[PDB]
Parts: sequence; C-alpha cells; structure tokens
Amino acid sequence: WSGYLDDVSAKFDTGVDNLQTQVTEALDKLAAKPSDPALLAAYQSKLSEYNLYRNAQSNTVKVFKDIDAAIIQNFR
Amino acid sequence: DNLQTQVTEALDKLAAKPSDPALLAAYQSKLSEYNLYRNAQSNTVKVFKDIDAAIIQNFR
Amino acid sequence: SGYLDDVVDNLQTQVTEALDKLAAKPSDPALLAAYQSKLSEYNLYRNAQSNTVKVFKDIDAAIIQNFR
Amino acid sequence: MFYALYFEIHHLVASAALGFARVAPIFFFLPFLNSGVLSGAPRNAIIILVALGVWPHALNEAPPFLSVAMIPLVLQEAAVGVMLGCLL
Amino acid sequence: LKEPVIVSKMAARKKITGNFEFHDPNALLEKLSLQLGLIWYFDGQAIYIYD
Amino acid sequence: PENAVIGQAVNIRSMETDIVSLDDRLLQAFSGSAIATAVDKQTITNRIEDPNLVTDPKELAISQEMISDYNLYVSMVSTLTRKGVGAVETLLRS
Amino acid sequence: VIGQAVNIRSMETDIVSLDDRLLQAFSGSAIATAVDKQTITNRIEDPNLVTDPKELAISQEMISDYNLYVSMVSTLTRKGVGAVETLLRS
Amino acid sequence: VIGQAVNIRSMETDIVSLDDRLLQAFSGSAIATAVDKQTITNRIEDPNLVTDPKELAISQEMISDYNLYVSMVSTLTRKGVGAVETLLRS
Amino acid sequence: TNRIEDPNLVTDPKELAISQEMISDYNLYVSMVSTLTRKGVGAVETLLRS
Amino acid sequence: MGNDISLIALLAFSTLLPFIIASGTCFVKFSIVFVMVRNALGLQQIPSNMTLNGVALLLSMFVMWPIMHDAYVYFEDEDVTFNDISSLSKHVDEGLDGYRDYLIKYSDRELVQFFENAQLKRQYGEETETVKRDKDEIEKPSIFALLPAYALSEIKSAFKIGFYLYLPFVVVDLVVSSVLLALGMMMMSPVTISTPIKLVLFVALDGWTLLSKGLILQYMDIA
Amino acid sequence: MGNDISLIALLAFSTLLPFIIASGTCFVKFSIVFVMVRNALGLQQIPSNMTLNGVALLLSMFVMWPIMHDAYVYFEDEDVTFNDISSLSKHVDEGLDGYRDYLIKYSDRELVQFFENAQLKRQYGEETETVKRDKDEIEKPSIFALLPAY
Amino acid sequence: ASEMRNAVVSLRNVSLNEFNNFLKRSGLYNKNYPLRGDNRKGTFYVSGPPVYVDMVVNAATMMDKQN
Amino acid sequence: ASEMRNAVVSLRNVSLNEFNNFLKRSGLYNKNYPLRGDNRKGTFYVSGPPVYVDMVVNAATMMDKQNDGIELGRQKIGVMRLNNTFVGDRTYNLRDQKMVIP
Amino acid sequence: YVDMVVNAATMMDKQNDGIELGRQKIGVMRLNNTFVGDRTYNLRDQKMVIPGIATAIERLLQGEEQPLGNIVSE
Amino acid sequence: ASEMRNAVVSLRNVSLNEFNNFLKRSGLYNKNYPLRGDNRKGTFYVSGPPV
Ligand SMILES: CCCCCCCCCCCC[N+](C)(C)[O-]
Repeated sequence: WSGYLDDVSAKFDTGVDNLQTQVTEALDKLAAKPSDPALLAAYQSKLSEYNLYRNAQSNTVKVFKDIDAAIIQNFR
Repeated sequence: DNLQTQVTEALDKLAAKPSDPALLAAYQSKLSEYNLYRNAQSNTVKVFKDIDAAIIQNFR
Repeated sequence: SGYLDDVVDNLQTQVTEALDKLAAKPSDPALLAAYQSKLSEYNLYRNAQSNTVKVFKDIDAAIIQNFR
Repeated sequence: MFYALYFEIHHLVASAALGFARVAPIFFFLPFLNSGVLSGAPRNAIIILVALGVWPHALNEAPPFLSVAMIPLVLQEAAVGVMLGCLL
Repeated sequence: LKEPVIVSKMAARKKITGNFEFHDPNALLEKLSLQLGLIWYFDGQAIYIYD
Repeated sequence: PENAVIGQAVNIRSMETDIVSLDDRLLQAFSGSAIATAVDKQTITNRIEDPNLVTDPKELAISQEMISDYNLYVSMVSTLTRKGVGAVETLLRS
Repeated sequence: VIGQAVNIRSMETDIVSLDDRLLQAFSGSAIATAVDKQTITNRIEDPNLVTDPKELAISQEMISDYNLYVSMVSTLTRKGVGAVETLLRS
Repeated sequence: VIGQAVNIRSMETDIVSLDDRLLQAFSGSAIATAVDKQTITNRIEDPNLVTDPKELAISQEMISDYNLYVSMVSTLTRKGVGAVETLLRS
Repeated sequence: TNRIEDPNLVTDPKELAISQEMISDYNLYVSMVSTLTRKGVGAVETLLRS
Repeated sequence: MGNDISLIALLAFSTLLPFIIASGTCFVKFSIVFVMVRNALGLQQIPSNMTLNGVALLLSMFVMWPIMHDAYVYFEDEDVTFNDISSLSKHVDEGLDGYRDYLIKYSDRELVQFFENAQLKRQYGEETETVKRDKDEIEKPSIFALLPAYALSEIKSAFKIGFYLYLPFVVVDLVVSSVLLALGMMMMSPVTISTPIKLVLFVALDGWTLLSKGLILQYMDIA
Repeated sequence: MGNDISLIALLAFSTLLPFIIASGTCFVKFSIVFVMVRNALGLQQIPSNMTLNGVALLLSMFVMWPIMHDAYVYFEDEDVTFNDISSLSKHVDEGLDGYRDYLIKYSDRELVQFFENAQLKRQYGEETETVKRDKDEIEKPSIFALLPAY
Repeated sequence: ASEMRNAVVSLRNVSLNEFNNFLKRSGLYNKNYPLRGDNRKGTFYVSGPPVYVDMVVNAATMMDKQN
Repeated sequence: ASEMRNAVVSLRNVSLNEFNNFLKRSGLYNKNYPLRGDNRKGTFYVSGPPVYVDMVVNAATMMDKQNDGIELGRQKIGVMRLNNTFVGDRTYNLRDQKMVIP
Repeated sequence: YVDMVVNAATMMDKQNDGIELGRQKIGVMRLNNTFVGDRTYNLRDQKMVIPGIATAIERLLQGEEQPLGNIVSE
Repeated sequence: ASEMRNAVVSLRNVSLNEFNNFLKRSGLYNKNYPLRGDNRKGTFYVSGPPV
C-alpha cells in the first residue's frame, strides 16, 4: 500500500507496456550471435529507449519531492 | 483546477512515448509552471496567517 | 509486531524491507528505482509528523503562559 | 538509560511545587517572615529551598500523585498549611 | 390557497386588523400585496412572501 | 457535491431567541467548542498518517490551511477567556 | 466511486467516538506509565538510542508532555496560595 | 483597455463629532484592506501573472506594503488603549 | 583584513586553510563575550526591578 | 476571523471592557447604594466590599445582557457586503442604536446638549448658531457626549437614594438618646443600644429584598 | 495532551475560586457573625481579624470540600458515551446538581423565581407563566439565578 | 413550513426521465413535490422537506458518477 | 423514535440483489426496514435504528472493495479466410526484377 | 470475546498473504497434419519463407495484458 | 482475581506443538492456564496471572 510518488513511477511502468522484458529478450538473442548486424541494429534501439525511460522517470520523481518538501516546510 | 488538470494530461501523453521530443518539450514547460505556482501559493498563505497570529500576540 | 494485549503495513516496514532487498544487489536498476521513491516518501512522512507535533505543543505552552 | 537524568530533574521540580502549597502559608503568618519584611526575588528562592530541605521522600523517584485530581489535593495541602501557621 | 405559505421575517413585523372573507384568495392576495407593500412568488410547491 | 447548489428557503432562526438562561447559553458554547476541537485534531492527525494524503501537493496545500485555522481558533478562544475573567478580577478588587 | 457513503439527516459525530477523554486536561495515567518505562530501565536493553528515527519520534511526545504537566502544576499551586492570602487579608 | 470603468464622484457626508470621525476612519481602513487582500489573491492565480518576472516583481511589493500597513495600525491601536488603561489604573 | 589582500596569501591553499580558522575563532570569541555580558546585566535587572 | 481590522476592533473593545462597565452602566448605581446602606447601619467591615461588589455585578448582568445579545446577533448576520464608506458607516451606526437608546433614557437633555455643543470645531467669532431636527437631536446625539452625562446623572441619583435610606435611623438615634436622658443615665454612650435597634429594624423591614427588587424594577419590566 | 478547552476551563476556574468562595459559600456567614460578636464585646482587635478569618475559612472547608470532590469523582468516569452537543450539555449540567441542591436548600424560592423571570421577561410579549409545568423549572433554576439569592 | 429547502442540480450522464423512473421503482417518488425541469435535458430544480431534498440531491449526484 | 438514522450508499461491484441475499443468508434481514432501490443498479437508501444502519453501511462498503479484483475485460481471436485474393504481400517478377505490393 | 475474535481473525488473515495459489501447467500437442517448423523453399530464382503456427501465434499474443476467451472461427 | 490478563500471539517460524514442549522441559507448563489454539498452526490465545 503506497503513496503518490509510486503512482507517478507506475505511470511510466504501465506506460511503456513491455520494454522491460523486450530488452532482456533482445540481449538473450544478441548474446548468441554477436556478429549479426540485424540483431545489433535492433539492440541499439531497445537499449537507447530504455536509457531514456529510466532517466525521465527518476528526474520526475525528484521534482515532485522538491515541491512537497517545500510545502511541508511551511507547516511551522 | 485547470493548471492541475493540464499537468496530469501532459504526463499521460508523455508516459505513452517517453522519447518523443515534442512531448518532452511540452512537459518541461507544464511542470515548471506548476512548480512555480505551488510555491507562490504556499508562501502567501503563510504570510497572511502570520499576520493574524502577530495581531493576537499583540494584545495577548 | 506479533503481539496484542487486550484491555495493513506502514512506511516504516516498507522502507526497511526495500532497503533489505536492495542491499543484496546494489546494481540492479529495477531495485534502485523502487527504492528512491520509498526513501523519499519516508523522508516526507517523518518530517511532517514532527512538525505538527511541535505545533500542538507550542499551542498548549502559550495557553499556560497566558494564564500565568 | 539516557533520559534518566532529565526525568530525575523533572521529578524534583514537581515535588518542590507540591511542597510550596504547604510551606508558603507559614511564611504568611509569622512576624519575621511576612512580606512586610522579606520581599522581592529572595522570597520564592528561600521558600522553595526550605520545602526541598524538608520533603520526606527521595527526590529522584517519580512523584506518587500523578494519578490524582490536582485541585482537591492543592486545597487540602493549603488548608493543612493554614492550620500549622495558626499553631506556630 | 391549498399551498403552504412562508413569510419573511421582515414582513412578519407588520400588523393587520379587521374582518376578512377568503372567497377568492389569489385576487385577495395580489390586492393586499399592493396595499401593504409586499412581494410574492409561487414555485408550484409553496407561496413565498417578502417585504 | 460539486454539481449541485442547495439553499435555505428563508433563514428563520429559532436560536436567535434568547429564551434560555445565561448559564445554558454558557454550556452550549463550552460543549460545542470542545467537540469541534477534538474533531479537528483527529482529522489533522489522520491526514498525516495516511500515505496518499501526506505525499500529494494538492492534499498538502489543504492540510496547511487546516493546521493554521486550528491554531488561530484556539488562540482566540484563550485570549477572550482571559480578558473576561480579568474584567471580573479588576472590578471586584477595586 | 467505490464504497461511497454519506449520512444525510443528522450530524452524528463519527470521525471520533465521543468519550470521557473530552473531559480531562492531562491523561495522567498515560504519563505515569510512560515515565515508569523510561525510569525502571537500569542496565537492561541498551543506552544511547539517540539515533533510530522510529524510537526518536516516540521520545518527542514524552519529553514534551512531561514538561507541560510540570509547568502546569507550578501555576496551580501559586493560584491556590494566592486565593488563601486574598481571603485572609480581606 | 477593455471593459474598464471608474467612479468619478464619491458620495459625501457631514462630519460633526468625534463619533463620526471615528466611524469614518474605521470604515476607510476596512475597505482598503479587503480590496488589497482580494487583489493579491487574484494576482497569485492568474497564470499569466504568476509566471512573468515583471508581474512577480510587483506582487512582491504589494505583499510587503500590506504587511507593514496592518502591523502599524495594530501597534498604534494597542498603544492608545494601553495609555487609557494606564491612566485609569493610576 | 590584511591577510585577505596580500595576493600571495589570498591564493595559496596553505594560507587559506589558516585564514579560515582565524575567522572562525574571531566569530566564536565575540559571540561568547556578547552573550555573557547580556546574562550579566540580566541578573542586575532581575534583582533591582523585581 | 474576517477582516483583519474588524479583529483589531474586537480585541480593543474587549480590552477596554471593565472601564466601560465601571463608567457607563448601572453597576455605578448599585455599587454606591450597597455601601451607603452599610454606612447607614454603622458597620465598618461587614459585609466585605468583595461580597457587595460581587452581588452588584451579578444584578447588573441581568439588566445589561439583552442589549449585548441583540447587538451580537445583529452583527453575526451575513445579509450584506458593502459598496462604500458611507454605506458601511451607516450600517455600523445602526447597530449601536440599542445602547444609544438605553443611555438616552437616563442622561439629562440639557447636559447632553451642552456637551454636544462643546465638540464642534471652534470659530474665531462665537460659533454660527443652529437648531436641528429631532431625528438627529432627540433621536441621535453622539455617544462621546452621552457617556459622561450618564455617569454624572447616575452618581447624583445614587446619592439621592442614600439620603432617604438614612432618615429612619436618624430618627432612632435621636429618640433613644432622649429616652436615656429622661431616665437620667446621662453618661452612658447611646451607640451601645442604638446599633442593635437599627439591625432589628432592618431585618424586620427585610431591606435587602426590597432594595434588590426595586432597583431592578427601575430598568426591567416584569409581569 | 488532553483536551485544550478543558485546560482553559481549569485555569479559568482557578482564578475565580476566591470570589466564588467569598460570595457563594458559608464563609459569608461565619466571617460576619464573629466580627459582630467582637464588636458587641466592645474591644476591637481582640481577637485579630487574622484569627477570625483563618478559623472561618477552615470551618467552611468541612462543609464545601466534599461537594467539590464528589463532582470531580463524577467527571473522572470512563464509562460514559455521547453523541451530540445536547447529550454532552445534559451530562455536564447533571454534574453540578450536587452544588445546585445546596444552594436550593439555603435560599428563598420566591427571590430565586423573581430573578428566573428577570433573565427572560424583557423578551416576552405575554403574561402567562404556567406555560411550563413546574416540575422541570422548580428543579432547574439556573446557578446565576441562585447565587445572589443565596 | 419555514424549514422548506431547495436545490438546483445538473447531471452530465443521466437524463431527468432516467431518474424519475428510478424514483418510482424505489417507491421514493412523491407527487406532492415532483421534480421540475425538462425531461429531455439534465438540469432541474427541486424543493421540499429537508430529508427529502437531501436524499434526492445525494442519490442523483452519486448515480451521475456511476454512469 | 427521534434517534432514527438515514443514509445513501452507492456500491460499484455488488448489485443490490447481491447484498440482499447476503443479509438473508446471514439472518440479519428485517422486513420493517428493507433496502429501497433498484435490484439491477447499485445505489440504495437505508433508514432505521442506529445499529442496523451502521452494520448495513459497513458490510456494504467492505463487500465493495473485496470484489474489486474481479477482472472482466477479455480479448478474443477471430479467424477469417480470404476466398478471392492472396493473403500475403505479393511479389511479381518482371523480366529481370521483382516488385512487390502491400 | 469480541476483542479476541477480532484480533485472532486479523492475524490469521495476515499469516496467509505470502502464500501463492496460482500455478502453471504444460500441454504437449502433436500436430497431425503439418510441419511444426518454419518452412523455406529454394528455387532457381527465388527464396520463400513461411512462418509456422508457433511463430504466428506468438507474434499475435506478444505483449497482451487481457485474458483470452471465446475463440471463434479466489 | 481482577488482575488476570489476556493476549493473542502469532508465531511465524515456530508452532504451538514446538512451544509446548519447551514449556514442559522448562517445568513452566501449568495445566490450569494452558495455551489455546491449533497445534498445527502458529497462532494462539493465552490468559493468566501477569508473570
Ligand atoms: C480542612 C479542609 C481540607 C480537608 C478536607 C476535609 C473534608 C471534610 C471531611 C470531614 C469528615 C468528617 N467526618 C469524619 C465526621 O465525616
């Protein structure tokens, strides 16, 4: 049972439906045949997309914590 | 609650496709504006009620 | 606790559990991203509680002083 | 146990406060203690010191009255103090 | 009138005397409204009267 | 509700009648104030224990107001009570 | 939407159970029980728990409440003595 | 600019006693205060004004002036009442 | 003040580590004296005004 | 809560409250009357002033309550919000009429009018003359004029009562001396005998009940 | 913690205590009789006012202290429950009946009734008084009506 | 009589004709205090005894969210 | 009598007829204060003695959140044969070149 | 009685939350009429690839959130 | 007698049959105030003198 910064993370995790598994799959295939340019071309896309997903998620949760901490500071 | 609604819409559209630069560019703006709005509101609420407390403390 | 004396789960448990899980593999992004938001929500809760307890005690101290 | 000295000081002041109720009326009656003679900042400082000099129980253990309605108790003690002031 | 009637507090201060015939209430009510200085309305459930 | 507006036909007030005693008029005040304050304190506490309230800016902005209004209310009741007993004391010692 | 309810006719108070806890200034038994626990402890469990944020948030309540209780008794005794002196002079 | 109007002529009154001079000074201050508070509240919620540096630079001053003015009126009122109380006690 | 102007002293890491201590000691000394004098006069007020 | 200035006004009023009660209320009359009765009976310490003033304050509360309640209800009313200084000030003024009309029954017209003449702005020649119609002049003289005229007239009316209270005891005091002289016991002090007679007379007359009732009847109307 | 309004009520009560004692307690009688007898014996300042007031005060406590203690024992009672401002008012009023009875015993019914009328009848457009049958009002004269009559 | 209450309500999903029917099946319907409005639209006016007005305003405004 | 209490309740997952049956099996039903509403919908009104009203409102609100895990939206597969054209993307070879149509 | 019932019920409830009740099963299904694997044909001037049943079904279901039902031609 | 006390206790690793044996070997067991519960499960009720 969870707060509102979990609602904000989960909006990304349910937003990018399947990427979290698709990456592992792509790696399982590439590991078997590193010299295949079609596999290499696919993996570059998945790994880049995943890198951006994680950065945008973490910076958004940071910003909402900065808004909340400032409101709470005024309860004095 | 218009500026509260706009930011939650923008967030859904972004979460749908986190790598689209047009969506990122829009969300940056919406989130920044919301961020300034909240702070301004909280600070003025504080000032208005510190004045009342100082009045009561003056006769108390 | 396992104990009730006759006469859900809180953020304090959830943080201790997520830290415990993370410390087994400090380099997994799913676990890190799951822990950032629990440590943040625990920090906010534990500040807001103490600030309001402080407000209620200053109210009662002012009453007693006003009737001195 | 870390906070024990802090609580031990608060037990002291609660005992002194309940002793003042019984010692101060005597200071009101006697001709060399009344406020025609002893007044200002010395007055409380001395009354409190005497009350602590005569309180009967070890000062460092919790006062027994925490469970009781305070007003009936304070009036009881003040009445006793008035009776002693008359007899002295 | 076959309806409940509500009278505003400020109107309730006024006084009236005499012998009256309630033969046609709507026609009596409007005439007295004009003579006494009242205003009135009807929502379909209750009659409201104000100064 | 938000999609509804609800009035009062005309606000007659039976409690504008003075008819009760000067002491019943006191007991009403005391009883109502004591209940109002206990309810407010409880509500504020719940709004902090519950994790979805204490972590959403929309909810925090409201809790800030609740806390301040509570503070002002109690401080004013205390002040006026002191002023009241102080008047009695001033007259009777004169 | 889910589980919604509202009480229409009367303001029956429900956020709290109305109780004799309205009619007292200090829960002196709750003080006497907490003060017991933080004073019977002499060389059992451990000292120096300046540092855990969960117990450190329980100490804040006690450290405040006992200071208020002691401050209140100091005023009540002065008032009582002053009332006796007021009557005896007058 | 658009949809704007100003009241040219103020209504007027006689002022013949200290009573009316007092009620007049009171009424004059009450309204100015209410108007200022409302104005500030609106300036905090029009989003063209909350987010523009030129408009924020103004709102800052308006808030300050409000604070100072109400603190002055409070202080001088309490000083006057204290002078009356002191003389009558003496 | 003179240490802050000699360009040799103001730009050498060795010398700055000294200036920082000197300014921290000056600050604590003056705060101490200004506190104890206020307590000292407060005692006289308490005895005479009371 | 509300307008910050309305709050200041409420707190100022509540600070000045005891001086108003002590200077513009029937408490002034009852306080005097009871002490004069004690002096007429010839007691120097009985009852205490702390008892007499307590009674006087309670009796005054009945007389004054209805006005405070009416004025409170009049201001705790959301009816309107105000456009202008003249509308607000005339709304304020219309709330005090109940008190103004209480003071008007007991202050004296000529003294009131003299004080109203006193407030007007000075002139270099003697002030330009006027006569004003009743709705100001009879109905609405200013409170800063009414208040001292009230205080003074009350004091006067109190002394008057005390005078009547003394007369029967003076009669007693004389008669008893004349009878002792008729018996020749010229040297005995008559105070030793007159005092108990006075007490007997006052209890048989039940003076406390009569005073407490009639004083209230002067202001209330009871049926 | 407790309740912040019951705290105000406690501190307020303790400031008014000496005026209540001085105006609504047998102290009123005891302090008078002694001073009268002293004047009748014809030698003021023997006994001292200190002696007389001290004794009168002590004796008054035997009469009044049980009533106050009974009231606090009534309020410190963990089994009650309430639902509304009315249900609380009733229970608080019920707590004071122990004192009310003492005042009713030692005071005049008709002067009490007179003040009971005078609190209201400036409000009233009518002469009838029967309109409440006595059994409630005879039990419940207000305390502010009882005090000066006592 | 002086206690009559009234309210004005606007429904974003449920037509007046949809609601009257519900009241009939419930047996809450009361021909002395009918609702007043356009059966086709979703806005109406109602007045009556306070428990009735409050019941109506709450039922309609919850069911507007259920649908 | 004056102590009667009244409330309006608006479930999401549990139809009125679903709740009546629970009351009956429980032996808690009371024909003097029945629930009033539409057996088909989920909104109803209840009035009666305090204990009864409170029990009803509590039980209903717990039932509602319990049944909330029920998943009701489901996907289906439809198979469709073409009779007059090739299903896949279609290649022709010109004299030297393949060319392809969607 | 009430307090014992309440606490016993709540703690027995909590002691079961960790228990998992779902399960997975494996079905082995022989194809009676066609080759399971993807087919490929090599021709003088052409190469052709045809996906198998497993390939097509997987490519259809990949990423699906909802349960299935009604296939048509606690 | 009015100092009797009650509790409910819920074990996560051990089970009631495991714990009775401990009390037995300790010589602590008391047939007047036995533990009440399901020997297979890990939750039980106990009532008795404070110690
Ligand atoms: C002297 C006042 C302070 C102590 C309180 C005394 C309360 C009255 C006790 C009287 C007991 C008389 N007795 C034994 C005959 O019941």
